Amino acid sequence: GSHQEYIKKVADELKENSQNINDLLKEVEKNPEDMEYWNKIYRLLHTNKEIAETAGFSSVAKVEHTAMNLVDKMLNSEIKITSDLIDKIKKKVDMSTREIDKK
Repeated sequence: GSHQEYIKKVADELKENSQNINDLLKEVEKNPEDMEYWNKIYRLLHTNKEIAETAGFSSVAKVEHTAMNLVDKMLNSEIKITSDLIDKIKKKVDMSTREIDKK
């Protein structure tokens, strides 16, 4: 029905932005200090958090928020950018896409 179609449309938008994040992660891993990529990743996470909150994807929104907080610390030079930190970000992005699929 229309309610299922609405949720599918929202999920498609969230997935598209998550794929955009993953495309940027493939680049930034070859130059981790390149803040152009992290800024774009942050704004995509921020966009997805908003979409998810509006549509009732509460678990998605919480994971995006956790990932955003890490990227914000990186952008403000509050934490060192390491391979372990990038792995944590990838883990959260993967959990976000699993949560999208659950809806």
